[PDB]
This record gives sequence, C-alpha cells and structure tokens, in this order.
Amino acid sequence: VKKFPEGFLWGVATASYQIEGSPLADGAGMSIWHTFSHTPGNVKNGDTGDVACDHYNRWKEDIEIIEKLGVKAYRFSISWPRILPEGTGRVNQKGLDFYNRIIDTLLEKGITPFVTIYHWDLPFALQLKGGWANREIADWFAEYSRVLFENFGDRVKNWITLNEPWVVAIVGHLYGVHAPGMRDIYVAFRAVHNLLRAHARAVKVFRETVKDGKIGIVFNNGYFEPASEIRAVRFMHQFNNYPLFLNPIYRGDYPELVLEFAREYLPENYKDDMSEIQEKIDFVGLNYYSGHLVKFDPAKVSFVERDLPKTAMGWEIVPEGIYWILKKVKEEYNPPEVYITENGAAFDDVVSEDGRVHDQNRIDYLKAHIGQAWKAIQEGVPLKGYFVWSLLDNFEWAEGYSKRFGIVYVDYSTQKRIVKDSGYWYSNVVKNNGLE
Ligand SMILES: OC[C@H]1NC[C@H](O)[C@@H](O)[C@@H]1O
Repeated sequence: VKKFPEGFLWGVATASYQIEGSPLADGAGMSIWHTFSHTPGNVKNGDTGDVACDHYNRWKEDIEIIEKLGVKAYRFSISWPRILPEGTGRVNQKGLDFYNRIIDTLLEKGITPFVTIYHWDLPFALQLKGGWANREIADWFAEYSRVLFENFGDRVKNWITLNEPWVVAIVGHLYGVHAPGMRDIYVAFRAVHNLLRAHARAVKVFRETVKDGKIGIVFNNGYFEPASEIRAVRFMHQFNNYPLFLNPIYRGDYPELVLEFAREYLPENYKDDMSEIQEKIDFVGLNYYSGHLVKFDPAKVSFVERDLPKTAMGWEIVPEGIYWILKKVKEEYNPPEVYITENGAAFDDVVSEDGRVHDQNRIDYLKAHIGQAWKAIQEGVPLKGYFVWSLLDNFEWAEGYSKRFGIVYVDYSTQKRIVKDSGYWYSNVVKNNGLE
C-alpha cells in the first residue's frame, strides 16, 4: 500500500474554453480561442468551443459527478471575457453569476475550489491591443485579477495566476499553433516577460485584497533525457520547464541557457522588471504528461522517437518523470508547497456493449504516476495535492474533440456523461487516500 499524508488534496481539473461552450452567452466578449478556432485551418476537423461539453448549462450535473466520486478539489478556470467582455473596464454581472453558482455549489458539497485565472482564453478586445505582447497587459491582468479577488476571494482561497505560460508564449506566438496564431520569436519572448510581469502584479493585488488565501502559478514540464553521453537536456529543462519562470521569480533573472539562446529576443532593459517579478508566491503547480529523448541538432535541439508505450497524443509514457520533476523543483528552488495540477492521458476510448468504458490503459497510466508522486513525498517534496486532467473529455485545443483525456466520457451527440473505469478507480484512490 501507498498512503498519502492526511489532508492531501485529490482533485480533477478542467479549463473554461475546453468544457463550457456558449462562448458568447449572457454578454460574454469573444476570446482569442473563439476567433482562432473559427479561422479555417487552425483546429483539427474545424472543431470549435461553441458547444464543447455544454458545461455552461450542465455544470450542476458535472459537479454532482465530482461529489459522487468523492473527489476533494476541483481545479477550473475562469473565462476572462465572460467577466470583462472588453478585457478591462465593464464587468459583466452574468459572468460573475455563472462562477458564483459553481463556487457556492462546490463549497456546499465540501469540494475545495482551485481557480485558474488565465487558462488561455484572452479577451479578443485585448488581442487587438497586442495581447501578451503589450507591456500594458500587466495592468489589464491586475485589474481582471482584482475583480475576481473582490468578488470570489471571500470563498475561493486557492488561486493560480497563469496556466502554462511557456505554451501561451511559445506555442501561441512562435509556433503559431495556438491562439493568437503568431510566428514571431521577438513577440514570443516579450510575451514570456509580460506573462511574468502580469503574474507578479496579480500576486501583489492578491496580498492587498484576499489577506487569508494562497496564490501560485502552473507550468508545463517534460522529462527530458539525453540520447547519448546532456547540454541539450539542460537547455530543454531550463526553457520548456518551470525554470524559465521560477528563475526570475526566485533568483531575479532568466536561466543561463535561456539567456544564451534568447537574450536578443527579450526587451533591452528586461532586468528593470525583475525585482517586481520576484513577488512572493505560495505554491508551485506542475503539470506533467510525457518524457522526451533529446539530442543536439545543428533551436539546436530535436526529439528522438523511442519504443515505449505512447498515448493517443503520441506522448511517451514515462512515469518516473513525475518523480524527477518533483525532486528537481525542490532541489532547484525549494518552494514551500507544490501541487501536481495536471497529469493524465489521451486514449482512444470506446463505450463497450456493457455501457462502460474499460480504460485500463488510463488506469495503468494514472496508477504509475501517483506511485511516483508518493515516492517524492517520502523523500521530502512538499506535495500537497494531485489533480487529474481531466474530469471530462473536452476540446483539446488544436486537436479539437479528437483527443479524450477525461475520466468521464462525453458522448457529444447527446452530452451524456459516462464515468470511465479510470474515474471509478480514481474514486477509490481518493476514498483510500492512496494506492493499495
Ligand atoms: O494537452 C493536455 C492538457 N495539457 C495542459 C493544458 O493545461 C490543458 O489545457 C491541456 O488540455
């Protein structure tokens, strides 16, 4: 048996645009993911977030599922454009009402809300003004955060500024694969820097407004391994993983190898912001899915395909990664608290004739990673919680509905939810506070 500490937080996680649908209901402004997915060629099968899981109407059902599974925490995000349809200025009471009902319901049912303030659905109005490229987004983000803290900070006490700011910056603004779909490296690194400045301004506002809660930030992380016998691994870790952001937050500069590669792309006087960026945070959130074999390649980095089980994303399954990254964050920055804020897998789920989804592959994946997380706890990592991505099959960004990450299956023709074997399994882990 592998039992977790008392009070350890078992959660599931979603994001607004991936599940809600009704992106323009009740006065909401367009987000950059509305406009990006309605642009031909950007998302697989022409999929959009217009309907998704219809969580906008079905929220009560979905939460009742969380309750019924005895899951203790729900990580969800708020749609900035539902709250402030032009990004700044006017506040939309019906947007506040929607999340208010969700929050109050969670608290009634004894589930701890973890709110992601930004999970990628930037108001379109602000993209017109440059979005993450514009230094002014630090103010816009502060104002938005303020509104949330003022309206919800009486009940929500666990907050996350940004989800995966590397993805926001690099995949949105260099690769052009995510909204706003840009391919400019100088824009991409100004977005990195402004994400940090916006994150830090929101923390500062938080200290002024919600004097009894906790705030952190979530990073994507891969477990990079070298193809032979190492510096490419070093760069990938410093660039793709938490150090890009944590080195500024804890040490006041970007990591060495990031500067080696990217100095020319950062603002000239970027160091002038670093003291503000060092605003103290309460926890680090790490997302982790996959491992990668890496080699130098005259980026100067390429991936090497390996044997190894893969998911439907083609991501290699390497459970020891989650242990490595947990050990590595403690070793490198020693944050007071850590959460695994996302871990999960996409498989080609089928509803069997018995009416059930026999996702033994997802159970195996989750089990292995939870065991590795447990190990890190035994070896001193202050892991306070673990969140499964995702509660529901949902809109998987540029992959559309073709990648199912849920522990609950969604039949999109009817919106029926069918708890998967992995969900039932996870429920028992939560009840038991660990593996048996
Ligand atoms: O790709 C899987 C998962 N990765 C991390 C992102 O937070 C989430 O939105 C996405 O669905």
